Amino acid sequence: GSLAFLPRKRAARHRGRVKSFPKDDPKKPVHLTAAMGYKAGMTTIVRDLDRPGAKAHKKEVVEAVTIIDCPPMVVVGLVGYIETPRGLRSLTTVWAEHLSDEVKRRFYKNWYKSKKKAFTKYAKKYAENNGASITRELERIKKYCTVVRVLAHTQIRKTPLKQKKAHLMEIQINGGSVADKVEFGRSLFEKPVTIDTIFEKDEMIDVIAVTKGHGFVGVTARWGTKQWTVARAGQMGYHHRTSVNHKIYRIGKGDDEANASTETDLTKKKITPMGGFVRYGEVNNDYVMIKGSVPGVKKRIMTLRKSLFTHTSRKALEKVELKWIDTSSEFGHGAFQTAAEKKQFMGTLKKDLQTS
Amino acid sequence: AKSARASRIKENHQRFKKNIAGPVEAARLERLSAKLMAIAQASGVKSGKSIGRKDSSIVFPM
RNA sequence: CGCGGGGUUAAGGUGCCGGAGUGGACGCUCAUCAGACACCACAAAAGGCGUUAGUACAUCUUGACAGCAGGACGGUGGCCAUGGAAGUCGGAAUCCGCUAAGGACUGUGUAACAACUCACCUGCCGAAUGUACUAGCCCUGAAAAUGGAUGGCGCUCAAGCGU
RNA sequence: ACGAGAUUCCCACUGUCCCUAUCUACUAUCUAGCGAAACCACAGCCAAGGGAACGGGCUUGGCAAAAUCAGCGGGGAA
RNA sequence: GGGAUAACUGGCUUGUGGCGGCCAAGCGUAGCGACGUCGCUUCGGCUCUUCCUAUCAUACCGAAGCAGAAUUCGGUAAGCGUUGGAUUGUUCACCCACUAAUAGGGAAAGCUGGGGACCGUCGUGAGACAGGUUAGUCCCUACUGAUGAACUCGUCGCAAUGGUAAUUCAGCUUAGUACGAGAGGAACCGCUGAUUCAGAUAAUUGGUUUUUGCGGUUGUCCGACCGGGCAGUGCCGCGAAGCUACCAUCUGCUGGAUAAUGGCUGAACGCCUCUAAGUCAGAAUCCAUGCCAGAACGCGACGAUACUACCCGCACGUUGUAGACGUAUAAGAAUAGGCUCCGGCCUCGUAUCCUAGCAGGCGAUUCCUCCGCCGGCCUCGAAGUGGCCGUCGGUAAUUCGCGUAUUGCAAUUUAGACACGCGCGGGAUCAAAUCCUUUGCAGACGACUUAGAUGUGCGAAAGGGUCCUGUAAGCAGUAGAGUAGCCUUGUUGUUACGAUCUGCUGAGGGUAAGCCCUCCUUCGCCUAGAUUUC
Repeated sequence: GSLAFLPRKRAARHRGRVKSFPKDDPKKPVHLTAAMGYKAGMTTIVRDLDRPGAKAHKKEVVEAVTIIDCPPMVVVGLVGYIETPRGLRSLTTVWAEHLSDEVKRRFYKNWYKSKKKAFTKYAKKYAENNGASITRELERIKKYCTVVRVLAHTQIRKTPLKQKKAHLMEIQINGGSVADKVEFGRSLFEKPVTIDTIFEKDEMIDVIAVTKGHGFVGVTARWGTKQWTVARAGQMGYHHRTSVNHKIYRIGKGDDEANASTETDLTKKKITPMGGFVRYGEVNNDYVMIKGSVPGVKKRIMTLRKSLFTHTSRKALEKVELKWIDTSSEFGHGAFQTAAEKKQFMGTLKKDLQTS
Repeated sequence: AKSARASRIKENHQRFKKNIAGPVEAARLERLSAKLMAIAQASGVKSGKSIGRKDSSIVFPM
């Protein structure tokens, strides 16, 4: 096996941390870096390839893509860091007024029995002429910090998940003066940020998630067998992984009602498979169609971040043209893309006449 | 073959990052920042402009 | 060599572990894992355009060593041999003239010449040089395989070496 | 000709293998009750040094943080 | 038969033979004598992890009639790899290929095939003996994973340290170009794949089936039908879901400094020199980033903190302190130079500041000097403070008056700072976690992701969808092979049974247990009870 992933222990957290944001210079415009989504499943697409020099040039190729449900994130805070001889240090963070119930659920282990008063005194700071305190923290970030990050949380009431406790993370603000990005973060308070604004089509991203667990496994399946360097039994899976160079093929809007339609096939259909995504449900929000496979089980929190370096391949900066998107059922050997297509093929049934 | 950390490959990648990948990613960043710009734009002591004090050690306790 | 108190020493030490000197004098040495007492082996009449002291011989205002500007000529393409061979693919002799000096030629070069260069000589410059050995210290003088050892940190006009 | 005799060759089959994957039952696991034995100077981290190619206790370094659960087989003359 | 002896090697080993003569600096005062030259010639296989370099390949360099291509010799380099068969005829055991290549060793090790020694007797030109005796010694730690008390619980982070990852080949273009008499025949830039390795993933394809889901069928049984039991899952077909497969799919990233070597300026050494001072480039090398873990005695930011006592003021402690007693003092930079007030100054911090008073009294005389607390305005973020102004309080720079005794001739001159605790009197707040039930993104057990307080809630049914199987039970049609009665001949006589076929019927059955949805689709449950906490 590989000694670069040697401490094969369970991840300390279920969310997964970025661990590196792309290097910042003030010349680029102000932008965000990362976002969160929920893994929905996989589907098959047909792509009109435009790869000069390849055997499949000017031909149709069938590829596997993964769907990540991406409801808009709400910006509810701002954090500032300073450079020290001991690394980066958090100087102060400025929260927004009027936090939602979901983001407060993250702060509690027993939300149902609690007297929900998180940030109750902090809200009075805004509205009781202690706005000097809020501005003093904002000015402190401007004149002392070198990196400013945004606290954004998901909206899982839109996600078909039984979990009600949202997910917080810090997203770095890159490309600008420290003063410019602080005004950027304050203006984003209490506001939803959509995925098509953070990323876009035919760009290559990195995804961070915790892998599927397998429990106690022996040497045959853990280390791949035909001291610290000797294969042993232990935990396999549930490991933090950072996969890079995954191309976004499509960003769906959710309100389009024709998300899975292309310029080639004129079928008004959404991305959700016939009968729903197996073990997940229906994607009713913005979604990111990522090529290939991505670490994590279905309905697992998914961390999307930008590439740390400018790309060196023609796989990037190449246009992606879609011909057809599969929507047939994943619960079996499906053969119908729409409910209408099934009824047209089989005619009318005994129950159809009895009801009518 | 030439390794991934070869000096020559780094030089070729550096030219590619500057002459092909650079302009494309710069145009992409302009469009993305414009969309986020649209969403976002949609006494010193008594005002906080004079940044004052809020609310193990490094020196020996004298 | 009984149980205790005080004083002084031996071997060994006084940069910190560690009690006592970052003590004094004059020198030597820079090592791409120096050396800090093993001095036996590797190891020799050994390799060093490292550095210091010394011995012997030799050249020098009659101008020494280095350099720069010039000469480097004639018999004569000496004899044999070679398709060709003139100082310079080879064999053997290797003399004389003009000389300040210049090999029947030390290398480059031509098919053969030509041409360049060296030896050697002169002018300019100006005071000290050359060769070979000896003795110190320094580099190399052969090393495998878990990560480790002047006891450790570390030490360079030393905290190394000699008195 | 005969032989649960041996060998070679030919056809056929096979998770023997390329190269593994899946499934079932009893264990392994946790609980209630019951409940031993082997063995035991005292202990238990590594490296270099400890003339008798001998170290586990000495030297001098690396170090070094309570209490636990499961897996293993590395160590304990001629 | 007796004597000495347990046995060997440990800065061991490696690439260049011995003998004789000639030459030979020296030592020496004949003898030793190197380099050269001449003369004569038990064994095999199996392995995993790591290390070494004495490098087979891949990277980079120096040289060679090295035109190109292919090479050969050498240097730095261990980063990265180093195969599949035969062993079935003969031998010094070694052929077949594939590949970029099919390098050598150490840790010296276990499995697997090949291939005993003493007396006794009878004899010794020599052996024989079923004659006797006999040795054959489940725990701790290491590693891999999982929890964890103390710091109130939780949320978001930093990154010391430890590990570290990519590899080789091919094809297109350059190009039938450079080069070459011909035959032949490259490379940089650019583009696309594949091998090995590594990390993931289940759309699709294949595999697997206790979904015992549906169907078929054997034997036996429930009296027959229907519906079923048993055959430790009877056998057969399909079979979702889950798990998996270079049998499937996706992804594998960039800066600095160097080695060999090639250079620039330039002494040594009046030429010269890549080196001495200075300095440029340069390998798959080294160090980091990207990547993995997070110090359970490293740190930061934030939220809410019920009591206790959270904050503030002062009152003390028979409270703890690797150790107050003036715990006083900010330029930066050079050392073959620097500072300045621009006059000058610099070995020298043996300097500057502060420094008197019942442990520091009281009252004056006299003074605007110094110290302190509070506010207002600002400034200090590398582990966060100081300045300015104002109020009030204290204040020998000069000089006096009153007081000190008795602690008895010394006995730490109990006196500082931080932290902790006990008390008042002023302000402020009315919290969480765990057990429990639940979830399966998780799982040996703990742990983890969840949900439980009125809700887009939880649970049980039901309806719909999506998948699996393959057309249910029953009824009916002379469609129907065949088996039998009625009367008398039937050229079309009738009546019953009748396997099978057809229609109702892509029907019936199953469907989350780790599939999807719910407009009032129906029914029910709810603000608990127990422990602990600054």
